[PDB]
Amino acid sequence: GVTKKILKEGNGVDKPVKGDDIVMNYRGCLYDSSKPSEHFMGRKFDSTEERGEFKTKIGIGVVIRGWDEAVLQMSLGEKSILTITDDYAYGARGFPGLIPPHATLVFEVELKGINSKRA
Amino acid sequence: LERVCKEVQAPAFHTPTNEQFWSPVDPSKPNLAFLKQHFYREGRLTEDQALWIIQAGTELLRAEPNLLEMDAPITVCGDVHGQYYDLMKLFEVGGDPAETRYLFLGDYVDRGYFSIECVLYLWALKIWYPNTLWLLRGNHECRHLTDYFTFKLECKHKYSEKVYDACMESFCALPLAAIMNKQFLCIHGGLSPELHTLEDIKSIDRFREPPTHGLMCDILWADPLEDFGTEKTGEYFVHNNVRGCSFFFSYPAACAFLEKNNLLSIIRAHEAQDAGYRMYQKTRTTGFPSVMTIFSAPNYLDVYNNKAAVLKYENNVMNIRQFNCTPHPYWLPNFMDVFTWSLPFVGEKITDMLIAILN
Amino acid sequence: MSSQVLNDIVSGSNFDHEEVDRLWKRFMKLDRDKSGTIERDEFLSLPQVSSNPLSTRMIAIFDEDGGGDVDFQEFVSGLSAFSSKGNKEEKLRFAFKVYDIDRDGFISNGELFIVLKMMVGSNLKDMQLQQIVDKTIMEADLDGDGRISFEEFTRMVENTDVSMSMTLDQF
Ligand SMILES: C=CC[C@@H]1/C=C(\C)C[C@H](C)C[C@H](OC)[C@H]2O[C@@](O)(C(=O)C(=O)N3CCCC[C@H]3C(=O)O[C@H](/C(C)=C/[C@@H]3CC[C@@H](O)[C@H](OC)C3)[C@H](C)[C@@H](O)CC1=O)[C@H](C)C[C@@H]2OC
Ligand SMILES: [Ca+2]
Ligand SMILES: [Ca+2]
Ligand SMILES: [Ca+2]
Ligand SMILES: [Ca+2]
Ligand SMILES: [Fe+3]
Ligand SMILES: [Zn+2]
Repeated sequence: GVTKKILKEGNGVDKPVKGDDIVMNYRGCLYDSSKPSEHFMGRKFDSTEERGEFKTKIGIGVVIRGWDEAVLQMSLGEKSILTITDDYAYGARGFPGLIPPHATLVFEVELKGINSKRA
Repeated sequence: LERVCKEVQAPAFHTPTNEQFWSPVDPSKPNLAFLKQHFYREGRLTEDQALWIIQAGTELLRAEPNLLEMDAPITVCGDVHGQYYDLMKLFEVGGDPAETRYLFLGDYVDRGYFSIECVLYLWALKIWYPNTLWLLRGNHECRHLTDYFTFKLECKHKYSEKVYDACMESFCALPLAAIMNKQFLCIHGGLSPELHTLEDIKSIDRFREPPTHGLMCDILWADPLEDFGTEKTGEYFVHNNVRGCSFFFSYPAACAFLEKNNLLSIIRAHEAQDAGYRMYQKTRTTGFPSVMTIFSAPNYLDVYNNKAAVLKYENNVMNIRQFNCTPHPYWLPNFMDVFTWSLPFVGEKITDMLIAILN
Repeated sequence: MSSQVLNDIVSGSNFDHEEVDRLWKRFMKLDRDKSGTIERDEFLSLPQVSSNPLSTRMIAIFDEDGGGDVDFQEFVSGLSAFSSKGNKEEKLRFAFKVYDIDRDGFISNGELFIVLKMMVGSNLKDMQLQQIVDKTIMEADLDGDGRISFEEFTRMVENTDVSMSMTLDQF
């Protein structure tokens, strides 16, 4: 369902667990097979650059499954690529106006915070 | 409440009446001051108002030659990419177009979510100042890129596909290059293995979508080599693997062109610069920079925190005027409304509580 | 304290008699002090409720008459829109009511800001949230009164499967 390619390791000690608040920068793109070397990242559909850092409780199912599983395997400060197939993202339904049916998503993510801790 | 954040300025919720839209000074032209503040307040025109501006601009543009020729003084501007709030700052620092000559090198649209405001306001300025403000075509002024990026969606959201189509026809009428003050070739992109003399630009049939190959492509797409000026290989042109089309061109290619055509420099845009501009290796013959890149979109994509710049050429001085980004209103991705955005989560939250209650 | 006719609760809802019997058992589990009504604290004592950003909206919607507690009729009516036997309109009406805090049949600018802020917290700055609320109203408000009617709401969300969001598989 989800793969996580590490771009910069985090501190290798502080890792989110179920119920933690996490703080994340991200860029989310539609999968594009013609673009290895851009990590198969095609058109951007969202990012924190244009809005502000992203905050959520993790591991309790309120974000898509690929995030909820992969983030528990990051350490504070880590920057990675998450490749998420549609059944670990928005599935058949997609997200109207933004994510097509059966879309594979590619996120570049950076774990900036876990509860009170900051990278 | 009636409103929670009273300090946040609300947008202009209604389209202008025709009485508001048309200038009281010259009733054959739009009211510029009105349009400028209306778009600043995120206001829309009626479809008929928008089509009128686009079509009136098209009639002016299609009468112009492929290769414009105009003298200094003039303010030269690079990419804008829909960043209307920075376009306002650009005019503040570059001079009021009521009394200032302008040349834009293209890439008015895409990425920024105020592309149609940039086009409608620049076109309204062209209608008011047809003999002192000029607009070139960039690689984004075409169907393929506006469909791939954001401008087609923006037009369909704010206006209609008819407005989008009218913009596409207008973009086909945009001139491709200029000679400025009999000294500078001004183009969006770069040189071409098929650009030998200025007659080659004049021969182009510009009234069409840019081809994937050829001189018309290269004028809009080409870049200087990354090691421009310090090359090892003698090649004038090499395939541009960064763009996936067109070419990189070398310092010897630029010098050869300039010498053959009695010009001093190539002024172009198309590549983002941290400083808002870049000056390349000076020629031996004159000592002017052989190429200048000008880039007028600060904090490009809300990402790069770069400065923008314009070039203000007057009394034989190239004045470089940088500016920083200006805040702009927020839009959800793809112009989504807040009900479409929130309802999936609303459904999850509600049913999570019902489940807890029932099970 | 009160009486009610079970057959009328049945016929007035999407539920059959067996379902309403089960719902009565769920209502009694919630009615901890056996008063015959669900008080605010009886909802909020459920962790899955008190931790949910829409808890005060769901309680308010259940409390149809706004009297401060939820009787069995109100409990059944509030759940009835989520039945798989329910129709498209009543699920849209329930979704509309999430936003319409003062129950007057229109979503105002401030109501929409407040309810969205419950869910988004500091993911948007107040100015950002206000801007996209303002533009949604600008786009949805077809008659120009500054607020969003049920008809104007349903037009905006035509391409969202609100019915799928607003259904529970098992009762
Ligand atoms: C009142 C507002 C709603 C509220 C919105 C916010 C707090 C603002 C927050 C920055 C989201 C963005 O707002 C600009 C925007 O981010 C996306 O572009 C995106 O990058 C994305 O994919 N993300 C966000 C980062 C974590 C992973 C994933 C996500 O899991 O997001 C979650 C998501 C949509 C889950 C659905 C919920 C419905 C289930 O049915 C579905 O089940 C499959 C999964 C988000 C975080 C929800 O927890 C919270 C909300 O929805 C979505 C493509 C659409 C989403 O807007 C909704
Ligand atoms: Ca009770
Ligand atoms: Ca009540
Ligand atoms: Ca209301
Ligand atoms: Ca209205
Ligand atoms: Fe550009
Ligand atoms: Zn370009």
